Amino acid sequence: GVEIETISPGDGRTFPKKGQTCVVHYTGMLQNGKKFDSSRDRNKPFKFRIGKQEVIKGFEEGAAQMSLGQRAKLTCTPDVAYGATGHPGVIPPNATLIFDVELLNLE
Amino acid sequence: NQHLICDNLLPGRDLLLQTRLVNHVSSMRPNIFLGVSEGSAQYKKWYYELMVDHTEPFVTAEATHLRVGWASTEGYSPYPGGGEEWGGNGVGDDLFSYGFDGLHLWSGCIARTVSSPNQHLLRTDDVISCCLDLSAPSISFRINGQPVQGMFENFNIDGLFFPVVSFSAGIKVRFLLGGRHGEFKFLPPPGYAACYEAVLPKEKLKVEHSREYKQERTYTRDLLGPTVSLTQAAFTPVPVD
Amino acid sequence: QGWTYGIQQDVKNRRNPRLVPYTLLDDRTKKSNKDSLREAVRTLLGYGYHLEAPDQDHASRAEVCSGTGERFRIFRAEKTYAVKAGRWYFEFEAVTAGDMRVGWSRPGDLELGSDDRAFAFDGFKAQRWHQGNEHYGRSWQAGDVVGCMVDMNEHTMMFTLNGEILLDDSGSELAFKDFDVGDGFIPVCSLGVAQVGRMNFGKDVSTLKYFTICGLQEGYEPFAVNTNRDITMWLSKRLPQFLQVPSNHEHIEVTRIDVTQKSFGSQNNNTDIMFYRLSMPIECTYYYSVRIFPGQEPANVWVGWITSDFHQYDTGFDLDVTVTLGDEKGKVHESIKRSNPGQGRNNSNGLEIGCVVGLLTFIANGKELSTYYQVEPSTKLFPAVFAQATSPNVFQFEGLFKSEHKNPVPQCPPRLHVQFL
Amino acid sequence: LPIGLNICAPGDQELIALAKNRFSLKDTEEEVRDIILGIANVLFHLEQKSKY
Repeated sequence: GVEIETISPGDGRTFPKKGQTCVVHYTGMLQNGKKFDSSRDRNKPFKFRIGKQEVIKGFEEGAAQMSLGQRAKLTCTPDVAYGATGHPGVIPPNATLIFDVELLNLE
Repeated sequence: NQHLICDNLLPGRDLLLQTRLVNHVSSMRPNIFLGVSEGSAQYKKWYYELMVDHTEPFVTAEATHLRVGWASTEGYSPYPGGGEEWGGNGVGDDLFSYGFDGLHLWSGCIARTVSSPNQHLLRTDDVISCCLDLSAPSISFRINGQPVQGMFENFNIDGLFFPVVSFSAGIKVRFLLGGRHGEFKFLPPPGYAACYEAVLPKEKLKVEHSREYKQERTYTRDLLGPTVSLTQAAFTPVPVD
Repeated sequence: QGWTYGIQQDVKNRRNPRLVPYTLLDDRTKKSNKDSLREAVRTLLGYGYHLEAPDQDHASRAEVCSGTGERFRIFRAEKTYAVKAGRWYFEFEAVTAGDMRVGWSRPGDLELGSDDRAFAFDGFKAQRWHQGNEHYGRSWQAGDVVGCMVDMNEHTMMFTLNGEILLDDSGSELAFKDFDVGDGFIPVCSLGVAQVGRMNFGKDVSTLKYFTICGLQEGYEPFAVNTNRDITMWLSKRLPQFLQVPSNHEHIEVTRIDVTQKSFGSQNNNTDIMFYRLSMPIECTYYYSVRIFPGQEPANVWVGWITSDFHQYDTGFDLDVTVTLGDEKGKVHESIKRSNPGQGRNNSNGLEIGCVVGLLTFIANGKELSTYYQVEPSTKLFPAVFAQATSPNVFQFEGLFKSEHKNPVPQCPPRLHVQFL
Repeated sequence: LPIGLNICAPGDQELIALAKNRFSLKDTEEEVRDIILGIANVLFHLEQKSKY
């Protein structure tokens, strides 16, 4: 599942709720360290609410398992991610994933 | 037919091709040489500390770098660029290595969990201690005096290694060795030694930047030629017998 | 004993600077005893002692002197910055002397003038260097511009030492002469260890020391007179890596032919060691070989499955990563991944087999020798094994093993794909 | 100094204007070289011009 790990936590208390735009500045990765996504270079923080089924459930479960100001090292799996189909042209079949997540705010 | 074939060439993806630009870092060390030959040993238990202020990406990417876990120079050299381990031309690069950065040991991009409560990076105002263990490798560090267990075995110490520190930009820290220059907030524990004991004559010890080929030269371009180490003959001091 | 040197406890304190010998110390820690020793041995001259020193020409026994060639960093400039016409000139200071020679290279470990791709002359010996040895000019020391220069049209290579145009035994300005341009000529600087240089191509005519004397009026140009940029340099490096296909070695050949086969091998006495890295990782129990001639150890080989990292090509043999988990106790745990032979043959005795499924058994000639590890997170590999021999037919090279490198399934017959080199 | 340059250049220039080429110079230099080949006045002219 979302075998969460922390990097530099903050309060450990301000967990997210329903209808809360988690303002993330994540930096995704792949196994064997081959990068596949980012947000630090765009300078465009992500924004997504809980329960709206916008994102794969890995990010949602990682945010629910996370407090504010909490840099982290998430670890999803093919079960929650694109699976044996795989996102075409980027993700191959049956790929584990890594994310240097960092939540900042909620609106 | 073009859109058919365009959407058909892409999802192969073993054809598709990868690049990853990397932060430019550089190592550092003091003027001490390890030089521990077996037969006339001096001190197989050393200790020094490091103190830090800031590790912020003020205008940078946050993918920064700070390690002190010793690397095999039988496996590594002081070069500015290269290596199939995503570069990161600093400490813990070579696969026969590790690296302490608060939370983990990334043994050539192999994350190995370190046993310590209150896991966090080398944040502002957090001390980092070092020790020595050779005959059965369990090489110890500590952060603010707390148990950093699960230390590392089978890193190649067949002989010796080299003392190091690595850093990326946006960094401001201070060595701690001894005298005025070491205000040891965590003393040497039993069977250790504040590592300023080999302060040899003819020079006050200082930093060296890991035998750099050329610093930021400005007057002209100085081909600062081959100085392999303190001794072209070997890497060892001379107990006369 | 451990007098104040017990590393574990140090029961008794007051370690001192004297524990390291008098090589570290000096007469300040020896004036009390050495004066008594010198008075004693002066009275022993009173006895009539006779002893000349061993390391002198009189008692000729000093025969432990010899050169040490290593890390001859041949500094350079970019090939793209080459020149094939016009007059050029560039200065070069020097902090020391030694085996240290400069001049002009050609795009092509072997030091300057050993072959027909560089022109240069030394200061340790004051002699030209192009495919041999030849006396010329004069030596130098610290604080000595060399100021090499060429006229590419008519081939007037000269070296101006602080205005001094250096001449040969015949007393002629032109040291080198009658060279074909071809692929131009680029600057170059060789430096043995414990030698230092500092160059100034054309970056500032003010920074140029002695150019108005013999460089300005002759129509001779700096290198970086027009370049509004950091002209670049590079050097012969330390580590070995993979870029090129030789096909032109001492005597080693490459081909392919059917189980597979190739054609290879030398005759020169390969006391030293070699390198290899196949270009293509091919893919279409899993028995497939890689044969090498010197079998039943003409020279004792050392087979080891190994990753990318190396640093050595010498006789440093039998000098080669483990998880050890703590639980806030220090007692290790979960140590299953740890440390992440000497026989093969072809002709005399055998061959060298590959195997695959994770699961691996690299052993030669079908005989159990207790392979230990099965550690692989991921290691991209083309074959590279390196050793000595007595030089009989010195090398060779031969689903199956061609199955765990790419996406298709294990299948035996590998098909025709136009690159196999 | 340019004054010294003109001082040393004028005498050598008057020398070279007469010592450019002569058959008598050739025979006399040959006899002198066989006794003791013309002197290198062009070399000294170039050595002076390199300074001037």
